[PDB]
Formats: sequence, structure tokens, C-alpha cells
Amino acid sequence: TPKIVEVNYTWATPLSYNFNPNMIVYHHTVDNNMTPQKIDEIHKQRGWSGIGYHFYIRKDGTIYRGRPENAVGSHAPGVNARAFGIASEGNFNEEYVTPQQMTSLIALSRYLMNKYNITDLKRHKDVRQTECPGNNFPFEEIKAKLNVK
Ligand SMILES: [Zn+2]
Repeated sequence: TPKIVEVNYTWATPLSYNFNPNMIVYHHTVDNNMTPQKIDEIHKQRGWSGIGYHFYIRKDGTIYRGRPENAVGSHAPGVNARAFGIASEGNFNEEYVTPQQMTSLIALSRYLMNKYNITDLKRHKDVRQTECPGNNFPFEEIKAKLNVK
């Protein structure tokens, strides 16, 4: 089972648990050097309860929990009730996922896919107009390693 680091959050507004995931959406953070706590602060400024992603993967491969696994997130308006959101630290218009981020992306994705019977993997740019998760985000390689077509 991948190592998920639990984080102490204080949620500003009520979380909804009317969450029925059938999709994983991949994100980049654009900004580097952010703790999950810093993301949570920014997401609170934007009027969300707190960190909008269900998971945040830092450059050294550490997987932090964001939103509770059974709560609706704030990462992709229009699919939030049906999508896990997985963020990777970086701006992948300008750099590449680290090998440790790739290892964690595959492990976390397969965990969620098996646990929830999910086969639908999407980039944020596949569901909304955005450059996220960045030009160099290795989407086709992730799908290939997970045997998704
Ligand atoms: Zn995004």
C-alpha cells in the first residue's frame, strides 16, 4: 500500500462527502517549494475549505494527504464530485517529474484504481481549459505503466 503522510488540517467550510469517484485527474502546482499546509492556505484564500487535491506528491516522492479520501475536493470544477485530484510539485511546462514523483504517481494511482474500480485517467487540461499539468507531465508513460488505453 503506498505510504500516505497524514496532515493535520483545519477545514474552513463544511466538507461534502457526496463523492463518488470514477476518475483520477492529474495536476501540477506551478509553484515549487510548497508544503501541503501552504497549498491549504492558498486554497482557503480562494474560498475553498482547504487544500483541494486529495493527494500532493512532492519532488522527493513524499505523498501527502489533502482532502479526505471520501470527501469532494476543489481541484477540477465540473468533475469534483466524481474525480480524485492528484497534484505533483512543479511546473511541468519547464521541468520534468522526478523519478521519485513517477514512482509515487504509479503506486498511488494503482492503489486508487484498484480500491475504487477506476479506469479513467485524465489530465486537468482534458476536463477544463488550462495548461495544467504542464507540457512535460508524463501522462502517456503513466497510462502505459498502469496498462490503461
Ligand atoms: Zn490543475
